[PDB]
Amino acid sequence: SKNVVIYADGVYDMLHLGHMKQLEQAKKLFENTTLIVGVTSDNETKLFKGQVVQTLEERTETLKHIRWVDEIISPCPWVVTPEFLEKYKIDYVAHDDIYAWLKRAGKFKATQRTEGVSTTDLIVRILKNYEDY
Amino acid sequence: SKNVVIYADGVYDMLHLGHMKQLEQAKKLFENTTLIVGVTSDNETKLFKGQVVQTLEERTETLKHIRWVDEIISPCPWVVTPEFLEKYKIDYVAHDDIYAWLKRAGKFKATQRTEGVSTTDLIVRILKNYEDY
Repeated sequence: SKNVVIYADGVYDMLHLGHMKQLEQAKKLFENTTLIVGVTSDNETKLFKGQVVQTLEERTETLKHIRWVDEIISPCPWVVTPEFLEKYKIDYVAHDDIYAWLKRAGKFKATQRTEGVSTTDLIVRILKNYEDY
Repeated sequence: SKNVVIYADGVYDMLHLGHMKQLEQAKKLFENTTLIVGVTSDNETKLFKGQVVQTLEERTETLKHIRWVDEIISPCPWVVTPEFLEKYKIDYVAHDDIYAWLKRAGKFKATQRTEGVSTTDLIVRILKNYEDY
């Protein structure tokens, strides 16, 4: 089977098991893939989505340790465009409307979120060692 | 060059860039390696070292996403023994005395800790958005 180029993007702040599982899923959409992961810039993430703890360089350096990740675009564009897919020979965008044209072009593949595994969820666990009273 | 079997162990609670860099370093001690990573049990970690947020299954499941990791022993023994090295054909233990016999046997390879990159360090960063007054 031929090699398929998958693109996934996101903030990847405080990388946790939920991100990893999602990346794994994108990487395994087909038998043979190249998973390209895009990491959103600090300025655009804060302006359009919300607060970010780690810088772009930090969020990017952590992602290179993840085994499913074959290439990283950092910073990636805030909006994915058809030109952007042509430039990187992307066959599918893996995400969890704005992606309407992606589905019309047959280039959309869904992946799932895992609740309860987040980095902040672990702090909540730490805090519960401390009875209110 | 021949394949070299490296063993590293630890708690790997709230896996962060510091762990990843250390695993990367163990994995790259030689040109061709198999990196085996041992994950300490909950009971023994809490009794002998200190508190642990994530269960053994959680800490282990996160490590399988790390690209440097070739095999995992979970739970690993709290104390590494010469029999344990013979059983898994381990050529070197990569760690950052108790390891005296390891150095006498030529089976010790040092790896470095990275300060400031820990998961708790990120919470401290979050908290500083909030002026004391």
